[PDB]
Amino acid sequence: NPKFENIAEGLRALLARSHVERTTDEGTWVAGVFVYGGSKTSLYNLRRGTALAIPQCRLTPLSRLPFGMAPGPGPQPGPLRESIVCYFMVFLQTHIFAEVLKDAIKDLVMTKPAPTCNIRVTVCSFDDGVDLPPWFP
Amino acid sequence: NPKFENIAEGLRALLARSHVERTTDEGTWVAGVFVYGGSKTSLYNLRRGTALAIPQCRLTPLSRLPFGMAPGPGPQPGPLRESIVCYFMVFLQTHIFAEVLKDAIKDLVMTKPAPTCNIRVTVCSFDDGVDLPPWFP
Amino acid sequence: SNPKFENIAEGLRALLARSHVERTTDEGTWVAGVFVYGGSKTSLYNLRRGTALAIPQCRLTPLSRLPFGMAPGPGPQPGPLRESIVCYFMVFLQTHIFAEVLKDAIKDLVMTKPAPTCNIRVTVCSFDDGVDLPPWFPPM
Amino acid sequence: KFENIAEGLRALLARSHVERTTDEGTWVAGVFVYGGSKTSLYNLRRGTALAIPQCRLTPLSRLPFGMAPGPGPQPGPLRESIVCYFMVFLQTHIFAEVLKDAIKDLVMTKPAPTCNIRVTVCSFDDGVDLPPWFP
Amino acid sequence: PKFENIAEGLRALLARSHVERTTDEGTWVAGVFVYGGSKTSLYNLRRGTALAIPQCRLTPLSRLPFGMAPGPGPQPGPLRESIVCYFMVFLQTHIFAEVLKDAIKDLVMTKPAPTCNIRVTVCSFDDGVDLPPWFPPM
Amino acid sequence: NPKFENIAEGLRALLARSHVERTTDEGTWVAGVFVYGGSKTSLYNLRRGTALAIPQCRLTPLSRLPFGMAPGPGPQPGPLRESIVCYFMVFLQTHIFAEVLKDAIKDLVMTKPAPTCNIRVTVCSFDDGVDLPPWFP
Repeated sequence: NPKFENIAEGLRALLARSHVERTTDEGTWVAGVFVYGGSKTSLYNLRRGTALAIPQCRLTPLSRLPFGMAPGPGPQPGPLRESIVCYFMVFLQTHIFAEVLKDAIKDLVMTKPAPTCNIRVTVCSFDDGVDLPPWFP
Repeated sequence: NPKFENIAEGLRALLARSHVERTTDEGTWVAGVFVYGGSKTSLYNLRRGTALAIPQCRLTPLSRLPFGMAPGPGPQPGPLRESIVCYFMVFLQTHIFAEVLKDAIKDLVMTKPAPTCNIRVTVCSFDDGVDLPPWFP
Repeated sequence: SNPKFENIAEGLRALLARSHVERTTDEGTWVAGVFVYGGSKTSLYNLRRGTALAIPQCRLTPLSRLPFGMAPGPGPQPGPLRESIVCYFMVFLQTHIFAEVLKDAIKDLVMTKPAPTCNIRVTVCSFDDGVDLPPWFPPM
Repeated sequence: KFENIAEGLRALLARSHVERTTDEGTWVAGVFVYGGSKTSLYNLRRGTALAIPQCRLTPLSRLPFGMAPGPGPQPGPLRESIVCYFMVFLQTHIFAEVLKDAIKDLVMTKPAPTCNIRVTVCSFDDGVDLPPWFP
Repeated sequence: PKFENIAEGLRALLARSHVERTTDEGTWVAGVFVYGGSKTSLYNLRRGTALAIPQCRLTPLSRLPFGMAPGPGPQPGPLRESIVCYFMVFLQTHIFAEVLKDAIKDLVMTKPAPTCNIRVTVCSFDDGVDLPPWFPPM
Repeated sequence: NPKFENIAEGLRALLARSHVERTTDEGTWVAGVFVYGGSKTSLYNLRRGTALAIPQCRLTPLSRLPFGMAPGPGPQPGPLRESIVCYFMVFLQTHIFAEVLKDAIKDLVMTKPAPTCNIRVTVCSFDDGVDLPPWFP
């Protein structure tokens, strides 16, 4: 139940502003939504909420982002150094639904208190798709 | 670490075939390379590889991939259901180097024994960039 | 009366209203349909009860089971009679164009719903020589 | 009676040289078979399976009513008749036409209720994704 | 028995297309790759093919490895063997390989499972296959 | 048993002369390399060596070849008669790699003593592909 379900319905309502295909005949994972920032807890609930709102997506677990640039060129962190900023990924079978989900998430968090309103999202596109392992039950 | 530097040397030779811009003044994380499959340890080895070869990039830790589709109608895996297939993400400031690193990684692993040769990779693009935090700590 | 059914019926009605196409002919012939399958047994049945309520101009099979398709590779294949637990039902319609409209409606409707309802598939079908469903007179 | 029908059909199918399967493996066509009696459709079903390993069959089920003979009232969409049917899935339209003819040609040589069986070809715009068998 | 029945099937079908089966050169430049079905049905088809076509050469049955595992996980070894069998037919002409493939596909099509599950593809050898010369042993 | 490993490396180095794809997205087995002659043992080690060099290929087991043409007027062999000459087949996904592997095997055995130098190889192509049985572990 909530916070997950309330986030779930929140998104469902926004996703409904658009009429767009969520799936393709190909079945390939060519689109995605990269969601990061806020706090671990705020990302956690948004994630769970997203799973309930969109059965046709696939989600990474939570994980942590590396650092970015300086300035002061002295020096940059290793490419391996990890911040405390968390993220997760949404795989989608269409680009257009991925925009709708981006907007949905951006519109939904901007009405929330911190840290949830500090959550950032962008569409990502995968040149060759991502071949998620098939499920055989 | 033998196995890491042999990898880094592999990648370097290959990346050397193509001297493309790796950085921009903007410093923006707009491109990436999405690496997955193989085994957990070979993947980790490749991630450590890339770290030493390419100081201009940033890397996530390993995490898990969800499942893709179930064949046929009827039951599909949850969005949150997680496989044992691992992935990591490489952030890059330019799209052309993302293309080059994908080509390098693919050309490198295909000549290697399994399971390393079963690693997959695709460029990815971030519509509005990824604001990785600034480093200092 | 049966919320789960009337909810579904209201869903379809809302969507069908997007396109007020001819649903019947003077001919009265069943030349088209909609083939609805997958999901779960209970979700599919629920969709069938809702479709009944929304569209008095159609006729519905009960649920039954689908056979298996192809086995991958050059090995043994399922018998033509082998039955899976995947269910289906068919909708008979007197026009091809309302069949198209109804397929879009079912599809648009279930894609917003939770699993397993969202895993229901549908396709228009059409019958080269019509289907001569039997005439009905109250028995009773 | 299963094994006389099977051959009844193979002999007619043998008149035609048409592909039964594709590389896609998709189920894009069917033959919709109904009427007669339950038993007459049941034997023909069992028979079709023996004749054609490349097809897939629904079990027997019941058909709903059509239109009222007059005014009416009209039947509900749900009311079920005692008339039976089954579906044959096929990977090619052309085979479906050939199997339709074979079935029509075979039953018209039998006594009632078998000669009252009806069949038409049906085409699925998008295919029917029958579940894969591993098992 | 089951062999001569197959042989007659192939015979009747090949007669459709009266193509050159042999060459002056006597080189083995084409094939027909027959697999699937069951081991016993495949074997029957091989014995029948031998009886119908004296101008061809046949391997014994042997097994096929697996192809691809789906997804990005573990794959089967190059050496891993399945229970699917195959055999190969060597032919001296590419056009008879096409026709024999057509005949084999047309024949199994009509047959019960598992025979109807046998697949077949033409194949082409770029440099031929130098099958050894035969002389009757002592 | 290290006999395998040295042939493995023998091939890996020759294959490296050419950068070509070993796999396609279709994943269809449309190319092959047909290897025969020498001796059963010479073929056996080359086979094992081949598997080690090319994790992307698939190998039939060893088997034996039928005979070809009679010399001169004499009676022909029956289509069934088996010789003592052995063979094996290499399934590949691309024609171009098949060529590469054919040259590599030819180049590798031409340097060895008999009977290994008597091993013969030709590329083959499969009009319709070979539907190898998929693998579910």
